Amino acid sequence: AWKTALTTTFQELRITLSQSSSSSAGAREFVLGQYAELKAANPLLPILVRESNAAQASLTARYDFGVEKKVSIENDSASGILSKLEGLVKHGQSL
Amino acid sequence: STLKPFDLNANNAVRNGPGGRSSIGGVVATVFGANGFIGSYVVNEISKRGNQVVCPYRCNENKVQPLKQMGDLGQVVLLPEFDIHDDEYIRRAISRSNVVINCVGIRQETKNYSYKDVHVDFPTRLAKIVAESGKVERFIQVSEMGADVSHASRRLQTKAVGDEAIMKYIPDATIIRPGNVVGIEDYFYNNLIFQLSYTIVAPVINNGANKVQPTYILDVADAVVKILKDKKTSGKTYYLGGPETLTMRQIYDHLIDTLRLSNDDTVNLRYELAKMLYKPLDTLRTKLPEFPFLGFMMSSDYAEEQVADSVAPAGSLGYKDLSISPAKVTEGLAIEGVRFIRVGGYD
Amino acid sequence: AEKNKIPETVGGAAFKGDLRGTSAVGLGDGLYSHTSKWMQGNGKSPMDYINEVEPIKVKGLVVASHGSDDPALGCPVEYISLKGTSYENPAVCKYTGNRYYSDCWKHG
Amino acid sequence: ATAPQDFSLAMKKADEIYSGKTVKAGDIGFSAGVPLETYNRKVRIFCPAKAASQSGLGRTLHPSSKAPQWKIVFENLSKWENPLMGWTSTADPLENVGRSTLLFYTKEEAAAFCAKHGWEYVVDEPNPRKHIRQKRYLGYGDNYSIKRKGVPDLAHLPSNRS
Amino acid sequence: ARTNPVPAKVVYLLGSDDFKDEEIPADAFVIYQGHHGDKGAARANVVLPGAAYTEKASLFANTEGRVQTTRTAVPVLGDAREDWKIIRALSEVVGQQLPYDSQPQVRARLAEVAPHFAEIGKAESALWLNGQYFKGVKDLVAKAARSTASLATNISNYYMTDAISRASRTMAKCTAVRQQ
Amino acid sequence: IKTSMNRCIHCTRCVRFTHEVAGTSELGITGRGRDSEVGTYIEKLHSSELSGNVIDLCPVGALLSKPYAFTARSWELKGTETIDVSDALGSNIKVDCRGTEVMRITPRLNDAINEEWLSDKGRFQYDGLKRQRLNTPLVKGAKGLENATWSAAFDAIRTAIAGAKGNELKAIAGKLADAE
Amino acid sequence: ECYNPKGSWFNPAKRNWKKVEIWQPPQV
Ligand SMILES: NC(=O)C1=CN([C@@H]2O[C@H](COP(=O)(O)OP(=O)(O)OC[C@H]3O[C@@H](n4cnc5c(N)ncnc54)[C@H](OP(=O)(O)O)[C@@H]3O)[C@@H](O)[C@H]2O)C=CC1
Ligand code: SF4
Ligand SMILES: [Zn+2]
Repeated sequence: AWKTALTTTFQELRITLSQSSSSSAGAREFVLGQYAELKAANPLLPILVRESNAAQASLTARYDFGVEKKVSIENDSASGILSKLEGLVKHGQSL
Repeated sequence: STLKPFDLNANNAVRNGPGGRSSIGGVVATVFGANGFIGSYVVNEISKRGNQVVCPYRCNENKVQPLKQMGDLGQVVLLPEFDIHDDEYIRRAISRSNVVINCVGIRQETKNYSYKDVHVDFPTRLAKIVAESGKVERFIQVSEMGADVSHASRRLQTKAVGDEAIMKYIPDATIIRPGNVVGIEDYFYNNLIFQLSYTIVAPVINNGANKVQPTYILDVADAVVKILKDKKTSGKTYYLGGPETLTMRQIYDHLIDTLRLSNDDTVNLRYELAKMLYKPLDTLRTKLPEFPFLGFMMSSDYAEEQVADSVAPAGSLGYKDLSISPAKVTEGLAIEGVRFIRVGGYD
Repeated sequence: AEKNKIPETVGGAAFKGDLRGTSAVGLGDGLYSHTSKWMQGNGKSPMDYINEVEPIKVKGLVVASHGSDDPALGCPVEYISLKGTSYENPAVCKYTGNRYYSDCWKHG
Repeated sequence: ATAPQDFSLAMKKADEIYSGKTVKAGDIGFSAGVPLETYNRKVRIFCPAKAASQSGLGRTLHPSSKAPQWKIVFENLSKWENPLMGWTSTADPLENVGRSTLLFYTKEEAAAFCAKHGWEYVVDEPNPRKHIRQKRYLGYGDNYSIKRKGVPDLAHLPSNRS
Repeated sequence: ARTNPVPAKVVYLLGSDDFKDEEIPADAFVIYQGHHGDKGAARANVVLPGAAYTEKASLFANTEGRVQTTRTAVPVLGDAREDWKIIRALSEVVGQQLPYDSQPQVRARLAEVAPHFAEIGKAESALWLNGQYFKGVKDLVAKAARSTASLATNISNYYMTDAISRASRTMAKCTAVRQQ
Repeated sequence: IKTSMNRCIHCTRCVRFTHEVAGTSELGITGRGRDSEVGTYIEKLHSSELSGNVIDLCPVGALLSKPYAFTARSWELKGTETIDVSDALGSNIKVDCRGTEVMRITPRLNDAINEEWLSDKGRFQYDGLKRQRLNTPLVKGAKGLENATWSAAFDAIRTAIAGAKGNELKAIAGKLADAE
Repeated sequence: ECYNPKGSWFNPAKRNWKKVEIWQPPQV
């Protein structure tokens, strides 16, 4: 449903996370479980997963004309990550 | 403040450095009349910013001594033998130059050179020689404010005719038209002081009614730099008058005040009398060499130019277009030179 | 042409087809020869002088080169191999530029 | 690494006996009296690496080295050529001061100096040098080991051939 | 861009002298930003001079991804500028001003886009996500066809591979020596 | 490679490098006793792209750099530690400069990436940094590309971008473009 | 007026001691 609509809404999606951290455990679960499904729904959409040891987990969406919205995903379960991405899609609809 | 480039083609390549003496500016200049009062300051401004100035001068090593200090090694080039009638020398002088400034002028006539030669023939000949080259990008000619074709004085009339000839040959030339320039080596305040102090009586043409707009030498020198830093100025005549318009009587009175002269030594030598006293003495001048005793003041041309108002026309370009605020010539640093003479606590 | 040519060595003290060690002096002015960079005239260059001097025959497979005749008034003592040297292809003293050749290696 | 056992002994001892009073960062720079735009320049605190031409370890941070090896260097600025003589001209007052004279034993010393004057600094640690030979040529004996071509096959022996 | 190819009307070359000729529609307005004059500069309506790796303090990522930085060994030549400053000045001119106005701010933007760029000199490990990616691109990998080409290097001549090497006289001599 | 074998102390660093590391196995000590000599017995040219490293490995200047020949002395050069953009290895290098000119490039120690070795392209491509350089902004006219100021070039780029819209604007990055 | 540096105005072929060759744009 809404997973199909990321391409239409987002120009790119960035998932920043820490390689080994307690705060980024939920982000790691999200990326190692739902990234394949999100890519399957949106093949041509660039979903960039970038990681560093001291990196702070976040979910950033770039809309048309360079408008970027960053959502912190720290200490949030994988389901909450999915909800936050849905909220990002709704915000993109508002634009 | 941000340094503005000299708007010359391919300057961006050659220019390098902070803009000081040792920096490289992409301006090679042939300033005719460099050893003069106006020319020396223009040479100083151009050379101060790291540019190279070629200074053609009539053989006189002591007169061109200050120009030696003006620039770093190899920047101020002094060419020894300058003649206004020699084409080949003029071509050699402007060979490497991309800007040419003409400050060559005579206040009075002599036997060797008349007004028509210096103020008309030389500008036309130099204009043709500059036009044939093509490397020269900017041309600046310095003239009086009161110069007009319909002027009684021969000097101010010949100057305007020469300016028109320059405009004909080079359409993109800029005609700088400053007023009576005040400076340490000026011929305005210095001659007025010498008149007040070492002359039996100070003759004033009419009652000093004639209005003038004197300007400080540094302002004109900066105005030259602002002309060269903008290409949009090309083809336009700028009347660089001073901040304040003053009658000649006010300037005489204020000189008497600053010097603290005992009383007023000025007399009323009204017009129609100077036109009879100096009229033969002009013919005397044209047949005799340069003599210090009589000059400039003691001529019919000076009386004719002191019966008119040498003020800027209302619609005209000036210092405001160049974003310069002229300094007052009756107060401040401009007047220090006359101040050193006497201020009433002095001697 | 010289603007796109590879700097090369004639080969008197070097080989015919080697690169020439070059700095960037004169690159803006447009000079690409060693002598042009420092001499602006049309006179005879010191390289022209050294070329005019002819190779000298010596006996043995090594020659001691002091540059000048007196050892302490010239270049440091140098020992140059004369093996595989002939008049057309002489050995060279690096300090002085003198050329030497010997026939001893050919068992003569 | 043992000890210099020379004037450096008294040098270090003068260091440990005495100390400097703490001041707020940048306050000394005003006392210095130099133009304040000097401290707008950025600082790199680094130790030079070894030149590839030479095999000496003196210039490196090595236990052999007993000299200050950490430099404060300023960023490179514009340089041009003299129009008359082609000399290299500059307007940078701090061109050679840091390389020539600002030498420190330890990175914290240079950082303290920079913070005291108010210079912003970035410290770059040298790439670690470990003197570990590879397993193939760990020793001189390894040069002539059976590793080169394997143990000699004895199928060429006349008894084995026949 | 991939879904609906659009003939480019303005092409910006950021040091690209190795572009395929079909990349520019031959009626496009080409802006070349770079430090050597080569195939890119010849086909440019506007050429913007930029500094080289020896003249700028810039970030590069290795094949292992370790972020390393250059220093300004020699000053910039003529009226050339640092490339990011050129792009930001152009952004102000065109009416879309970019937030950064200093090199550390640019580095902070790089840290935001990719956190490892903050860790200069250190290689950051990568989570093994390659299998999930190929599970994601199932239809596309099926879409990809077979080509009559054999796996081989694209480097014809090693000494000349970029604009700097092509300008080098020494590399040309090395290439001539190999080709004789 | 320039040769002065008279200066050669008979270490075996060049032979050991050519055999173990470079692997072309071209150099050896031919002879016995004092007349023992180092080099190819035949007239051969060193073929490895790691050939420059023997010059650094040579302790006594018998092997020297022909491009960097008689041009400068060591004390005259200011060294700045930077990285090589020749390839994606990011070899750590030290660029030695006199004034505004880069005089030579030599490797630095980084066991992580380049142990202490540098490829010939990276070592000797500084020559092409003095040639075919772009110094000033150029804007095309009927007379070709011509000198322009930064403002005029930006104005032309603005007039060009105004026409294009969306994917009509296209960017191609080069081999040597940096992250910023 | 016999000896002057090569960068002098008097020198027949005046020298700008630039150490970099500049790209010349193609004609037309
Ligand atoms: N009050 C002022 O100063 C004002 C001046 N001007 C104009 O600016 C110009 C110069 O101003 P100023 O410098 O005061 O005048 P100067 O006489 O002080 O400078 C004149 C220059 O021209 C040279 N010169 C004069 N005649 C000849 C000639 N026949 N052949 C060669 N060179 C010659 C002089 O050299 P030498 O010394 O060898 O004669 C001198 O260098 C004049 O045209 C003047 O009208 C404009 C506004 C006001
Ligand atoms: S490395 Fe140098 S000194 Fe050693 S054998 Fe080779 S050429 Fe001779
Ligand atoms: Zn000798």
